[PDB]
Amino acid sequence: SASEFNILNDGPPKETYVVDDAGVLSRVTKSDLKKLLSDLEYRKKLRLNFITVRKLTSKADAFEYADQVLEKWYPSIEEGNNKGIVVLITSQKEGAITGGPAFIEAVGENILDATVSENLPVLATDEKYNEAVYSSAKRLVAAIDGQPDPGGP
Ligand SMILES: [Ca+2]
Repeated sequence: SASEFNILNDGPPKETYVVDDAGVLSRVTKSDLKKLLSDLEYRKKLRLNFITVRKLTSKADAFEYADQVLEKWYPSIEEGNNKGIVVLITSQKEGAITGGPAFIEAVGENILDATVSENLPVLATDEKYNEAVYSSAKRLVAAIDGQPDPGGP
């Protein structure tokens, strides 16, 4: 699809932290995500990007596309080690998270798994996409910072 291509082609969103290809997030929430994630990058040198896409036409699921994106945007470990990518497919209510080793170690599998099985699908199913993405960001940031887990919705 044009969406799947554009997301891969355009490269990582350096000034914004979010590629909202599905058009489901507001200007306010994208600004709030920029505030939260540019602060995480400043403090911890981890860059977390979020991508929304309405549906995947290649028969790839969300994790396969997230990994494809990580490898295309950051083609070496020097470039990808500290990077994380969260993908939300809005028609399917499915999310996935991947990233370089330093990012994955910082979050931990428990919170990676919890965010994709709780915040993302539950909130998107109720069409609360801004909350889905912002609550998932806050939860991943809390894990990276060793703060108490805010939990799922
Ligand atoms: Ca889309």
